[PDB]
Amino acid sequence: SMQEEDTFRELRIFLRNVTHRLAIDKRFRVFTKPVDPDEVPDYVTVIKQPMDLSSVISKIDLHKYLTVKDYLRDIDLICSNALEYNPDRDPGDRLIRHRACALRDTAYAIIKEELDEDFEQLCEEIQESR
Ligand SMILES: CNC(=O)[C@H](CCCCNC(C)=O)NC(C)=O
Ligand SMILES: [Cl-]
Repeated sequence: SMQEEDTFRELRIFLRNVTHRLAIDKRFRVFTKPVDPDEVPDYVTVIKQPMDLSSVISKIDLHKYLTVKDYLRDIDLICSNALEYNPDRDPGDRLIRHRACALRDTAYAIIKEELDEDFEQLCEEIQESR
């Protein structure tokens, strides 16, 4: 329906705004663009599902997220990819893990404070009904 389309449009607007807020945070700059396969030729071979905030924006715009849950699965990937690719005790790896996982945590915290659970519930019900 029209109303269902309106619902998904509001979802997109909400997700773009959350994503923008993460993207403008200085700590998160390394996650704003895909890893360049110049600097990092092994990345694309170790990490099977690369994810970054610019890809998140593309996916929003292509209508790939129909619920906040599906968006958070991609946010989770940003964290878990960093944990997996940068597991070492050295400070360079520790800083990327800290920042990737602070991204996760910040996205969760914004959503906990600002997403209405009945709005999420509606998105899930429309998605399921397809
Ligand atoms: C081939 N490896 C490199 O180029 C690495 C840098 C990779 C950092 C990993 N990025 C992410 C976003 O997880 N080297 C140096 C200098 O840290
Ligand atoms: Cl830095």
